[PDB]
Amino acid sequence: SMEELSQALASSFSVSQDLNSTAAPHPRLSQYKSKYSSLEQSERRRRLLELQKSKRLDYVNHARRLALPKHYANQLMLSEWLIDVPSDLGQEWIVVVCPVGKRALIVASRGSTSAYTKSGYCVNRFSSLLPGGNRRNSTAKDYTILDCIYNEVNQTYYVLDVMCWRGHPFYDCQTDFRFYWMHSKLPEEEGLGEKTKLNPFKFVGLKNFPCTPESLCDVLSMDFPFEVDGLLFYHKQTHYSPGSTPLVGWLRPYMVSDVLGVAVPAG
Amino acid sequence: LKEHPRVDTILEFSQNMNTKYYGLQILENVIKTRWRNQCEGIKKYVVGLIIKTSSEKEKVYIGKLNMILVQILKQEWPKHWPTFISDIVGASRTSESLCQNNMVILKLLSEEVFTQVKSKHLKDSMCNEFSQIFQLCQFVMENSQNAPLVHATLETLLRFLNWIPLGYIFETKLISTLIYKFLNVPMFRNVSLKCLTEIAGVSVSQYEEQFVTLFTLTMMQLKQMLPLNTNIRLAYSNGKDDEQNFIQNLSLFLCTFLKEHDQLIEKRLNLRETLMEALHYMLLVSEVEETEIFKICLEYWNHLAAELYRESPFSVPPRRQLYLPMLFKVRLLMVSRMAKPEEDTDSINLYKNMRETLVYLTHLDYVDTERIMTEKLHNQVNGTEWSWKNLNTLCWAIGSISGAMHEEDEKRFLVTVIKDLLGLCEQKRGKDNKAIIASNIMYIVGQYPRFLRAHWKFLKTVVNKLFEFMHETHDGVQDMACDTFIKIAQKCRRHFVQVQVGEVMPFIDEILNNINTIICDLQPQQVHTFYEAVGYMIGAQTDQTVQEHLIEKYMLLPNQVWDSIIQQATKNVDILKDPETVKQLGSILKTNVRACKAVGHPFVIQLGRIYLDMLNVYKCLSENISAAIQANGEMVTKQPLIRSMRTVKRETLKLISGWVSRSNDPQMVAENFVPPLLDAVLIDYQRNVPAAREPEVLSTMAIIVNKLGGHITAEIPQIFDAVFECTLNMINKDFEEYPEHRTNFFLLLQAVNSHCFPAFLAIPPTQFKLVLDSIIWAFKHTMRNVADTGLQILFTLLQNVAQEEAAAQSFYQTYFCDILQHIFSVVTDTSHTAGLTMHASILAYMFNLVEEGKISTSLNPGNPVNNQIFLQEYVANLLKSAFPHLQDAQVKLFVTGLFSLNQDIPAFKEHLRDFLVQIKEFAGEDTSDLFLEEREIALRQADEEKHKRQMSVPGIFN
Repeated sequence: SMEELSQALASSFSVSQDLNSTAAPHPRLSQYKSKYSSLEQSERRRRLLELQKSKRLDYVNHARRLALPKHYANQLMLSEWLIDVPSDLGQEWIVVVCPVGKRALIVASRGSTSAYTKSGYCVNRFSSLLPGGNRRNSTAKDYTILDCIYNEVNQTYYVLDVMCWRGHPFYDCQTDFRFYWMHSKLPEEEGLGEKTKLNPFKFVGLKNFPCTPESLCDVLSMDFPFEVDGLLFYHKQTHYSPGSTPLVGWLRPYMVSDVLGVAVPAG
Repeated sequence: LKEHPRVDTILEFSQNMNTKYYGLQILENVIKTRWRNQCEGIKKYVVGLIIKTSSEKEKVYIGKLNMILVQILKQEWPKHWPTFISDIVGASRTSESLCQNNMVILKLLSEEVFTQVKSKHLKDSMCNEFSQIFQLCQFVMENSQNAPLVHATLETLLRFLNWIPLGYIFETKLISTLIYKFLNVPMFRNVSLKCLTEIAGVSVSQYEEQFVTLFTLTMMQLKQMLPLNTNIRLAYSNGKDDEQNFIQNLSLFLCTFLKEHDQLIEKRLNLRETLMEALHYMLLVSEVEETEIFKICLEYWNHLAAELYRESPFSVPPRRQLYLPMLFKVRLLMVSRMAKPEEDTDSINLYKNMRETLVYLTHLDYVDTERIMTEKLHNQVNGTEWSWKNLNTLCWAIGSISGAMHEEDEKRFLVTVIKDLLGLCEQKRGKDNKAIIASNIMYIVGQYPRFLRAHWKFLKTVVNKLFEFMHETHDGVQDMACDTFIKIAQKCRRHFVQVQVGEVMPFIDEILNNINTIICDLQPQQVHTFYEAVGYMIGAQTDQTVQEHLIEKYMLLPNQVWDSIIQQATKNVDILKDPETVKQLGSILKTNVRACKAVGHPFVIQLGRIYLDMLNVYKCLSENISAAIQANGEMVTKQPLIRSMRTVKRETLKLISGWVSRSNDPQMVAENFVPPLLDAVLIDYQRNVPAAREPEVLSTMAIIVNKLGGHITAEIPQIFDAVFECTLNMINKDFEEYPEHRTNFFLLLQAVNSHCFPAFLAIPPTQFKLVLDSIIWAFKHTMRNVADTGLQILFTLLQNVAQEEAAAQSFYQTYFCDILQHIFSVVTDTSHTAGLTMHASILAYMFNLVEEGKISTSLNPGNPVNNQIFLQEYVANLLKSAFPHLQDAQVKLFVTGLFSLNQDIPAFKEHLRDFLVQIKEFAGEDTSDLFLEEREIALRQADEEKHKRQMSVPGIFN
């Protein structure tokens, strides 16, 4: 009864009923099974990739609006916990090593660069060398929209995705593409990765890596200019769509060994 | 312009036009300012005008004239206008037209007859005067058929009922006349009822049968106008002011009557039906929407509940048995109309009262109350009463009874409450709906720590859910999650902290290990609450070394950024001019302030880690701030980067303050934190311009003084050097400029005075002079707060200076006289009489000194004389100069009375106020100002008897 009460409150008490939410611990570590846990992910992934194929929501206008969800809240594509490991993981997915920090929607718009939490609470309004985030770089629809993990200790917005660049929207492009575009547009800019009065915050993009066993092994042994928070696994083909999706998977580094059944070096 | 030079209006108003409102304003002036043969001519003339006038457009000048007649009466009547009352009857008792206005005038006069023994005496002495007023009324009620007159009469009766002798009310036919001839009738029915309720309020031992009759006859008439099957709730909202006020009056009647006289009706077994009928009404009115109406109903229910609780107080006693037929309906009303809990002074009260009533009722029958609640819950699941408003109210009421049941009953109850709401959440469709529910669940849970402390797995389940919700982006669920988390942490500390429960580690360990995972989606304000919450937990760790380790792990994240900033500063000082770095230091400090607040003394391991760096950053930003101002001036304070640095300084001071006041090792504070602080802040404060001076420098001095006393007396010279003069200038040219800096200055002064007195001798005389000027300014200021503080310091300085004979005499000789001059100057003047009671104690003390021969040498050094004579004269002298009107015979006698009342304070107070009583009656409007002091000390006895009666009631305070 008191056991029945706890179980009920742990496993059946949710405001937004997100499947495998990372607001609760990995299902593989919970003593209670939520009704919001699902050991299944592939079917839902296949189903979503099908849906993406026939794009029936105009995004070009969403990108400018910000310069399908309302104001500045829940605009970021958020991962489920990685549970049901894709049988074609190594061929069809890539891993981004994430920094300890805070997620941020970043909107560079007419002479300024403002950061938002998933909640839409604006955290800062500042200046940036991003196509729309400077008084000198403030123009007719040259707005850009990023998805960043902000690391306060290195005072840098680590770039995780790009949804819009110099007025070009990418919501409807695959991840391989988007990540390719960010790694190509970023270094094209006067010392972003540096500190200037005009650019208070450094914007470094995050490397992604293949997910073959040997590749993951390498990844885990690399050294990063930050403290490693976790591993995001993106399906190469997923478009950018705000919300929880099983097309991206999250694990903390100590989990990779167990859930992916792969080797690991010292750590 | 013109109204400057009596004689004019007597002539002016005779052939005047519309400009007559000036002539009336001129006459009112003369009368209210100076007040035989002259004004005796004025009285006669004034009365003549109205007698003429009122025997319709004229209406506005009538009231204007009536006004002044009352203005004079306030000064003349009755000691030097004894006929007035015998006269005014005569006039009216013959002319109806005249009778109208006299009623209007007597109503106006009673509004200057609005202190308990003072009024008791008036009711005794002026007994004759009232007797006649009542009889005038009687006669008018008895015979007139001039409606507008009869109304005005009734207005006057009401207005006088508390002053007319008892027998006229109860041994007459008043009660019956009022009920039959008047209550009965639409345009008279409101006033009628007010009168009857006024009567019902009378609290005596006799007239028992007359009260009982007053009950049954009024009920009888009421049941005829608003019959007991009316929908009062709807009648009120629709119907006109007329019918609204009648409903208000009805409840006012039943409530007044029953509160004072219920017991009478309870005993009279033939009166149940009618007793029940009164409750019926109270329930019907309790349905009314409006708050002001509910407040009276609620006062009634609280009375009923408290009586029965005091009879009972278990879960059948005789008075309870009477009310069982309708008690559950009161339970129902509280539950279904529970006010928003304290989570303005009126609304807090409103909730407190409703809680109180419900907690009483819950003790009477907990099973009934639980059942009402379970069922109100069912109806949220039903959808039959589903609404955000309704669910919230229910949950507030559930929360409100939180100590009233026994553990075991509580447990059973909460288990169904939580399950059912959990169910309700899974069942409702919105993200909106679910958020409303989830907050309510968390609200309830937070009101019942007793339940949480009893069951670890559940507590832990709840805290984990709260961490889960700290990621919810829906409207306010992150806020309710933090707010709940801090309540639970505060009320369950020990359960987290390095005491394992049915398992392997303390839970605090798991929290400290996943802090960034938990808080990474919160915003600053929420992170701070999270930190504060975790502080309480750590505060509960009794083992010091285990607790050091907790604080370190706890404080690790902000320390990372901190360390990174400091390193950058070390390599390049200019980093501290960087807008973002400065914004970061601000928040790292604010997190420190918040954790320190929660942890208290042991936070030292942290504060000590960062102290010298922090203080160094303080100096650097200080050098920045001032050099910025030294190249652009004052306006730089306006700039955002300056505000930003100033926040660092401020949070630095607040953090230090916060720790010191919570500190528990004055040697440590003294020999280790005090010096570096003092170096970093004092000279800085001095050399800065008035605009660039942090007020918290003052409050931080004040705190470390209050905390260390003797341990820092030695440093006070250094502190006053840098801080004392310049701060005074800043506030001395009053023009209220730095409210924070004065509230602080004086808090520091009062501290040095209380705990560091010896320091005043170690400061040069020129600076002690200043201390006195500054204390003098304080008790000389307008706003009571500042005055009251200044007095307090002075009074303590006096008692304190006495302790050092050598320098006692220097002081007395130098300042003694000058201080009375100034104090009397505050008592004598156009009086801000805020601290009359203080004045009393001060003067009393100072008189004693001379009387008791403690001022060893003479104050007049050229004409040596017993100081008690010198003072007796010097005061009389100073008084006869502030009051040149006063007769030199009264002065001598009063100054004699004072010194013969010195070694006694209460009587010395009454003696002095009485001087001002009789001497402000040669003025006017004063009375209630000097009386204001006594008044408050009756509210705090009403609070103390209330608040301490609540201690016996389980759940009324919890």
